[PDB]
Amino acid sequence: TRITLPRRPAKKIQLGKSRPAIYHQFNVKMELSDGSVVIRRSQYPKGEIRLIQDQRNNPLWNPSRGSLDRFNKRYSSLFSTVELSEENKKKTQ
Amino acid sequence: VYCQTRQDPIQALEKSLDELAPLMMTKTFNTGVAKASVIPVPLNKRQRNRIAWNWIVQSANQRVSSDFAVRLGEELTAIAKGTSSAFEKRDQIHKTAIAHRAYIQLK
Amino acid sequence: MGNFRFPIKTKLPPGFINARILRDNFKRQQFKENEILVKSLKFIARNMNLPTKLRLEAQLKLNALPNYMRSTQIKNRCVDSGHARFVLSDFRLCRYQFRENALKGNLPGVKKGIW
Amino acid sequence: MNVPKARLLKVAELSAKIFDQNFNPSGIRTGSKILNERLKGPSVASYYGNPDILKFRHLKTLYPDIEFVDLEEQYRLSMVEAKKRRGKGAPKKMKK
Amino acid sequence: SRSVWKGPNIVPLPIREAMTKGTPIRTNARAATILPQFVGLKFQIHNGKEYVPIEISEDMVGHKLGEFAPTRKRFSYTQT
RNA sequence: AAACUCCAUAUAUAUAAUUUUAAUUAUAUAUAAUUUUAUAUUAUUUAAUAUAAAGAAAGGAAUUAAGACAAAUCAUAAUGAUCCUUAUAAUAUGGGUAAUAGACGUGCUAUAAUAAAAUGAUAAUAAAAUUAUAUAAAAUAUAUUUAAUUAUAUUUAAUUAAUAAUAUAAAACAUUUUAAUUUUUAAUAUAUUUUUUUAUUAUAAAUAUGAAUUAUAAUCUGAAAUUCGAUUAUAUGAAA
Ligand SMILES: [Mg+2]
Ligand SMILES: [Mg+2]
Ligand SMILES: [Mg+2]
Ligand SMILES: [Mg+2]
Ligand SMILES: [Mg+2]
Ligand SMILES: [Mg+2]
Ligand SMILES: [Mg+2]
Ligand SMILES: [Mg+2]
Ligand SMILES: [Mg+2]
Ligand SMILES: [Mg+2]
Ligand SMILES: [Mg+2]
Ligand SMILES: [Mg+2]
Ligand SMILES: [Mg+2]
Ligand SMILES: [Mg+2]
Ligand SMILES: [Mg+2]
Ligand SMILES: [Mg+2]
Ligand SMILES: [Mg+2]
Repeated sequence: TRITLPRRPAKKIQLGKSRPAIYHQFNVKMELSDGSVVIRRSQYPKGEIRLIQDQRNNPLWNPSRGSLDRFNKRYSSLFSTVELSEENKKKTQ
Repeated sequence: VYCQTRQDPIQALEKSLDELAPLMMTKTFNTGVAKASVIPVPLNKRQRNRIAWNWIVQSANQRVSSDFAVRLGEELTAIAKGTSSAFEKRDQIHKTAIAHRAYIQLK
Repeated sequence: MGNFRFPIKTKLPPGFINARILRDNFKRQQFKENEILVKSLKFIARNMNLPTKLRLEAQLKLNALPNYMRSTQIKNRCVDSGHARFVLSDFRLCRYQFRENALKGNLPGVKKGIW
Repeated sequence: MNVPKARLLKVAELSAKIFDQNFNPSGIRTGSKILNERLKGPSVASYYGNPDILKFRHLKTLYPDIEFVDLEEQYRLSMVEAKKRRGKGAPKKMKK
Repeated sequence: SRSVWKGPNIVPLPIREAMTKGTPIRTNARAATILPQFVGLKFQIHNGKEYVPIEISEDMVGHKLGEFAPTRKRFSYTQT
């Protein structure tokens, strides 16, 4: 019933001979939303990443400073504010 | 058929039908709620040739080609030359008719 | 209101009156009244050439038009009875009712289909 | 179609000018089919009949001399009277 | 209006007041196309019986309001 | 019951200035048959079989009695009794009638070669019926480099009709193709099977069947297509 990987005999690490797990890590450049680059060590092999949604473009982190897209595309000739004002009578609710 | 064996094809077919068509059939009956006593019954010309044709068709359907017309023609030529399981079936029918000699009513 | 079912005082049709019939008739009258206007509004709406704001306004107006302005809302009732199934247009009658009339001789010519 | 296109278009435009019919070479939705449709309203309105038809009420107006009897109405009245008599009349309507 | 030309299916609503002050819009339309002008407005769309509260995300922009208020109850069988 | 009746048939007459033409027609009025006659062969003057000569002469529809089934209908409609009368009567907005475990009828499409698909413009061959709450021709544009086909859009020519349109009927028939099928292909030669033959090499249980199911894009009707409509395209390609 319980899904498992059944253990083999464990390998005896002798006292003193235990070595620390130094994983393989690359120096990875993260360019944030704006052009601020930051180096971070990372295990996945990718020298450069550029981020779209970060703290540097989120309103919470700087208060002082594709269905919708599809809709925009195929109702473009009409150009859809003035339109809101036209189609917003607040009597019926 | 004609191309394979150069002699009137219609006549040859008619001959084949005559050969193959079993002259009588052991028709089954209920027989007043008892043993189903079979009787030899004579056949109309059409019935005789109808029996023959179905067998001919069956034997043609065992031949190779895509076109049925070709298969049919090959079968007809074979029958003209003198080789079929249809003949064997006819013989068997005749043997079965021969058993039940006096089961015929009017005699 | 109290004095009438619908907004506008329309006449009752002659002969067989029914609630459904009454409802239909009124609707038909309102359609007849406001046919040209509706057409004009539709035209204004479905126009690539005209200003978009105007077409939007026309569309809104069309949307806001009542139940009784709609052509699609009209349903051919039987006139003798008040049924709305198998209503033949050539004599505004229901199936059974038509047959009854036909056999009597009310539809002048209609007669048994003998071939 | 060996004959040129532009010439044919010009001819078509000329023909359109001659008659009243419009000339739409681009093939854009003009809205012509909305208006040009014959309006069917009066015929639709005339479905149930002529509402001004003579009734029993009028048969008193036209011929006061003849004391007519509407039979169905009289029957209905008699039924109502019978209902009243045997305690099966309509309950009095609420006003509020 | 489905066809790309002549769309979308626009209906009158109390939109601007909802935008100013968070008052949900009780729609009995169900055939009004959602627009970009109301994403993040609270709608209360009719279900036949009871009005259904929905907050319109940016994924809903193409669809009708009635598509998010499911009218029939989820079918089951009484295993007797 | 049969017969008179209608449709259809054959013939005759009438009418149609044979551009509303289809006279090879349409429609009024007749006549015509529930066919007749004779020679024979069986059974008793007749009746069935056969043969012959005379004829266009052969069908379908409507009509389904009395009684019964307390058969069906108070949801075509009406009426008796009974019940409701601020509600069981009346109007609007939305939803439902299209819900889905199993089951039951009717159909449709299928499971490929006596059977499916492409194509066929001096356009192979019909009938019946509809078009003032309309029928929509030609032609242009897009899907689509030619164009045709099919589908939409553009715009209404003609006719409210033996005159124009719906509408070049379709199977048929003919060439081509067709996996399962190394029962084929293509490289060489080969030749009096040349849209083909032979030789030697390589070509290793749902398809080039079916069209359910779904994704996206468009179009149509309508004021409105989410529940819940119809097309077209590009994919998807269950079961059988
Ligand atoms: Mg009779
Ligand atoms: Mg002629
Ligand atoms: Mg009877
Ligand atoms: Mg009963
Ligand atoms: Mg009964
Ligand atoms: Mg009653
Ligand atoms: Mg009633
Ligand atoms: Mg009520
Ligand atoms: Mg139903
Ligand atoms: Mg049935
Ligand atoms: Mg097939
Ligand atoms: Mg055309
Ligand atoms: Mg014509
Ligand atoms: Mg053709
Ligand atoms: Mg299978
Ligand atoms: Mg297929
Ligand atoms: Mg197919």
